[PDB]
Amino acid sequence: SMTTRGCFFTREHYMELVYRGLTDKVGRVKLLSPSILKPFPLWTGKQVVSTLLINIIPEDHIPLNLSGKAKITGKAWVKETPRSVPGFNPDSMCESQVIIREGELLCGVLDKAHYGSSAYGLVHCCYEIYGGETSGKVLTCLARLFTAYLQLYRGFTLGVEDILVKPKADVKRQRIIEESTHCGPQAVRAALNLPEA
Amino acid sequence: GNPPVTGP
Amino acid sequence: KTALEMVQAAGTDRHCVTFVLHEEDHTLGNSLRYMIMKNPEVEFCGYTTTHPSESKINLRIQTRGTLPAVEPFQRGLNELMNVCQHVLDKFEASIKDYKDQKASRNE
Amino acid sequence: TMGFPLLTYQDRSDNKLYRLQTPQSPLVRPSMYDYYDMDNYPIGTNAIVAVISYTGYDMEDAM
Amino acid sequence: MIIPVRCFTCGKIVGNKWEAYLGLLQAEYTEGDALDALGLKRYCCRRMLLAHVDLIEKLLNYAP
Amino acid sequence: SYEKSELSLDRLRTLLQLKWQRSLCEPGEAVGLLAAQSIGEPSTQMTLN
Amino acid sequence: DAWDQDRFEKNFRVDVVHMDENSLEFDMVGIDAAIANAFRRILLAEVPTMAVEKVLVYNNTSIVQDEILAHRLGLIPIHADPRLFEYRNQGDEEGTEIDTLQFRLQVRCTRNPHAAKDSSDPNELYVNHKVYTRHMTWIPLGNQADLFPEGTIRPVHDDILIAQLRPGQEIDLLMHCVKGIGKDHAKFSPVATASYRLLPDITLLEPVEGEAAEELSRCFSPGVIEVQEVQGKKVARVANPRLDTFSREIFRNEKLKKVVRLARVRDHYIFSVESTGVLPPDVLVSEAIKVLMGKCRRFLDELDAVQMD
Amino acid sequence: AGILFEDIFDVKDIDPEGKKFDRVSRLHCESESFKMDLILDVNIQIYPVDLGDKFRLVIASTLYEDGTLDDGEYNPTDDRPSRADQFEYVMYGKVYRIEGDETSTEAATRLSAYVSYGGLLMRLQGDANNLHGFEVDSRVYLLMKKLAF
Amino acid sequence: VKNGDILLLNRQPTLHRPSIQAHRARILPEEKVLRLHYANCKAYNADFD
Amino acid sequence: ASRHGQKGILSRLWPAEDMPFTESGMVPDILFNPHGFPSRMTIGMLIESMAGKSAALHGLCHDATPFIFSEENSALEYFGEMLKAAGYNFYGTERLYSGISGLELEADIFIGVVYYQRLRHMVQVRTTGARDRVTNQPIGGRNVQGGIRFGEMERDALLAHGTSFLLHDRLFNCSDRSVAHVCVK
Amino acid sequence: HRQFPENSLQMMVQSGAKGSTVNTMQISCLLGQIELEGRRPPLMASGKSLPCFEPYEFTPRAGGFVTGRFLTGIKPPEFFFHCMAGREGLVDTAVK
Ligand SMILES: [Zn+2]
Repeated sequence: SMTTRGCFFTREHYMELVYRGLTDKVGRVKLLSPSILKPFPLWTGKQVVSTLLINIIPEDHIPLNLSGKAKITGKAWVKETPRSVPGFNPDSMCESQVIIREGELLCGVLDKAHYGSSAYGLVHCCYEIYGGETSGKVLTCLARLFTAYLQLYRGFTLGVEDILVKPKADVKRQRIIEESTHCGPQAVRAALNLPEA
Repeated sequence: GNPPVTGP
Repeated sequence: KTALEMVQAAGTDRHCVTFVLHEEDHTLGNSLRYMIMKNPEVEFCGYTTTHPSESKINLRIQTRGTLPAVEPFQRGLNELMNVCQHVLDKFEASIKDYKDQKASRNE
Repeated sequence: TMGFPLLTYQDRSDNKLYRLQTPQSPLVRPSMYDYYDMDNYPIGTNAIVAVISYTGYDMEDAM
Repeated sequence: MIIPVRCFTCGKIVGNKWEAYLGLLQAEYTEGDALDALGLKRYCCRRMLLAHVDLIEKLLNYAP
Repeated sequence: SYEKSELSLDRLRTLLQLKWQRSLCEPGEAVGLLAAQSIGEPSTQMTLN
Repeated sequence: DAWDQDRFEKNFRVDVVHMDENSLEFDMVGIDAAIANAFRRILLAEVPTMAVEKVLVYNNTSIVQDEILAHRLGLIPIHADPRLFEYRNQGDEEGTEIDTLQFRLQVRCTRNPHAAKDSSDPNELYVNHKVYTRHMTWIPLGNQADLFPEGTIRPVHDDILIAQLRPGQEIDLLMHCVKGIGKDHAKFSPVATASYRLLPDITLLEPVEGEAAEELSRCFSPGVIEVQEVQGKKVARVANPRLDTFSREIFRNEKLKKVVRLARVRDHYIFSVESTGVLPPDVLVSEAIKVLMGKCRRFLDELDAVQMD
Repeated sequence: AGILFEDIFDVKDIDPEGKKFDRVSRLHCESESFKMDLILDVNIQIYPVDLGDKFRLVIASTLYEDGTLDDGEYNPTDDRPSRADQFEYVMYGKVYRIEGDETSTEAATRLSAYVSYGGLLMRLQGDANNLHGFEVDSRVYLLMKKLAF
Repeated sequence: VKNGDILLLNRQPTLHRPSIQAHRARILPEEKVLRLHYANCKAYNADFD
Repeated sequence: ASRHGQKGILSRLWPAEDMPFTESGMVPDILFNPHGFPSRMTIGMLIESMAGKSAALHGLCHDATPFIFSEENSALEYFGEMLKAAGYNFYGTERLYSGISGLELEADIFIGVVYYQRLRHMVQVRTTGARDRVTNQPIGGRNVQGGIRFGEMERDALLAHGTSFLLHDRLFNCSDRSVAHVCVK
Repeated sequence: HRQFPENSLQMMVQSGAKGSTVNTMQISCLLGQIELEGRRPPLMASGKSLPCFEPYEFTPRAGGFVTGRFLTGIKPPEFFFHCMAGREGLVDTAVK
């Protein structure tokens, strides 16, 4: 939800979330610039994770690059029917690819594929580059960030509005259940090799 | 959601 | 018996200091975080509770342009006294306008 | 379920009798809960449950 | 057993609303108006009095 | 490729050969139990159905 | 921009809506959530009151248990002014005149001798069979009879059913009211619930007439949207959008979800403080504003103690 | 001047790939003076753009048109005459990918530079004669203003 | 024990090498239960029940 | 537990001012996770939530007998209208605010009245304890003042770590270490 | 009704939190065929697969094809079939 493209934080929300992700960081918190500078200083959900990474990677060590692929595909963000523009591969600009550059997220959504138990992700690359304690701090700080985004700004729930079926596609279901009562004899004659007579 | 008696 | 610990960052760096306020929660820690962030001399001000089993908060204040970070924190507190005092003075003098309209309406 | 077992605690001498102070009858119940009149011995309390992932301690079969 | 003094969710004193609740129900009010006309507005308080089985009249039968 | 390319083929090979050498199992590893648990902890997970 | 104190003292205003006894509703234009939430969370947990802490029983012969009776007496609001009394320094079992209050719930149940023919009604058979809180006798100690008149120190509601008795059964205990804040235990809170809500706005982006205005008239709460006749047609206009429950019902109808812009008005909170009766509600909001100032003054005293300079 | 790009575009299509994010919209633009093209993600909640509209577009590497030092730090307490005050919509993001249509030929006819403004992506493909300033990991600004005639 | 000391943690049955790890202590007031993070109870094969 | 077979251990008693109060002034009473639902598929808990809310708002008592609602008259479209008449939302959601910050949560939370139950399942520190007279290591033995067994598989796993001295500690230095006298001849 | 990402259940499914696209297809579409020990649920000794049904009835509902979701409930034949399939896995876990 946070590292999706649509999030936009103002300055005080960003500086609360970054310090919720941290706790007794010994040094100055090395903040970022706004992603949108005018009309309003709007940060992004990706820059909060990026600020957190640049602050938890140690002081002398330069941040890491990464690329790859996430768990949500490209067929999951589609809502309309896609039109094929002539000279554009949609995976060039897609949210499938987590394209962290210099420790900063520049594309992609973080999933189980990058900070879960799933291999070859962000917290595994931070294990096979920086070591153990930094890769423990990445899990700890990304836990504290991702909870204190749900306490404070956007709480997460499970209604009944999110399991329902639209009434136009619910008629297209009661007409296939009605066809499914006539499936009987035609599957037995093909099971016993009997003719139609 | 009664209206206020001390008006603006 | 103490109630406030100042923890310097690197000993010499008095621009970043994490005020550890004892016997607190998000009541004063979030009202102060609103007031210190209303200072243009503050680059970053965030707080966190330590653990809910404890009752103290951290409060990072870090400044730009070479101010020690207790001066946005004294201004952080006095400019909340001056806000609660004004809320109190406009509340106690708006209750009285309500009581003296309940009295002199049909009585 | 720790519920309200019985009415006569003074002349029954079991080893353990788990009693719940102030149980409540359920608001949403089937007709068999009243065909047998289970309100003589109710087992739980109603609760205003909100389904939210608000705290951080609220995960993997905890509340 | 006996009506709780305070409502569980938000602590409105609801312990003084039980005998006057039975009195409204014997006077042919409905339970949607015997919880309205006692001043119970939020459904966390109306939960506390509607769903309450007063289990101490049955329990006092076993009296010395 | 219009990126940096700060390293050449020889430094790339030296990086990979160094990480092959540094990923040798260090002496004292007790690999016998690690081979006796790798075929013993999913021995509990082999459900018959 | 920064904190212009004269932008605050120009745009802030409190508008009291209703205040009878044990209730209050007021607005607050121009305060932000980090101060209004501090007021709300100081009402619920910081404004101190008085409540029962120790219970010294002799002969609880009743059906209500010895533990459950003490817990049930703890939740009874005492009508003592909290500001008169002090905290108990830890470890004193018998507090002084200033620390503690006392009571005594001494009820014995007996059968009714006369007018007990062919009846099974409990009011006609038994005397003292429902132990109410009007059976509590205030027992002043030291010189507390002089500080408070006859009838000030008292339980608030005097109808709360404590126990229920049958003949032969007795309750002879003795209480000790103490002082505490509403977060040490919930029995010390002064408020039923204290909350707020932003004032909603509803903006008809399209003029709706006819039966679509009646279809709009029933999606919101009763009293928000009014349907008026203007020369044969029935056009809808909003009227007091404070009444709205903000239930998002208009975003279920399809043709009419794109004509109103149901949102909230920023920094226009509508409080409501309902006291339990220990203090009047406009004195509880005053002594909740005055606690946040004390929390500021204690840390300013600590900063004066750290740096002498 | 620190200008790396300047052209006046024209929106011709909005969200053809179907991925409709909330508060972010794709803008398949084309140039008019040149023959370049553009994919842009703007914030609709803050600065709305509909199709058919025409807008000025400037991609700088610094806001300080005099005394070019591009320090790369935001201070809201600094009021200095900069380049942002002329335009309405100002972003700030890295260039992360430069991949053209080359066939063993350096700086071919088509060159595509990919900018990622903290998550909001941007393709700027055209003649490689214009895109000389863009290198990988180059903190560029996006400056934009809509003009109606 | 203080807020930096090591306790060695053990949930039986232990079938593999990360089933006994050494966690740094932290002293939390007025509790009864041990408390773990969520990353570790995939190693210990715990269920918080 | 509720009545739909979804146990939850009590993890943390969260103070009331921190609870997300609703738009009606109510704090919740028990916070339940959305992450017990997609693997366990208790739709009956959601309909019980909507139905307990719509019954406490009306004084009614609602029939939840199995097989009384068909697909043409749904269980979510019945109590949905019962909540639509009561003023609240047709899908059981109410606009919770926050209590740790002060402002409104952006996704409206499913809240309702669910009948919880309390199970009978109720809820060991050793130093210089009493040893037994044979094999003087700490006693154990299904009672009080008993030590904690290390174990065969812990021997196994801790040799697999490579830490020979923590095994030396927990297996020789902390239980029955003795001095013995031998003639070297 | 409400789709990914605005759908919460699709966000727990597709971002790998819990569940899968089989549990949500059982919630909002059919339960599908009941496979009991690899096959359809057993006929009786009289050819009635369950006492609601005619002996050797051709309809797919007679042999366990549930075609009713959990969002709108399952009729008592399909509830019995689904409890057979539940007790199968529970017994096979409890024994082995
Ligand atoms: Zn209540």
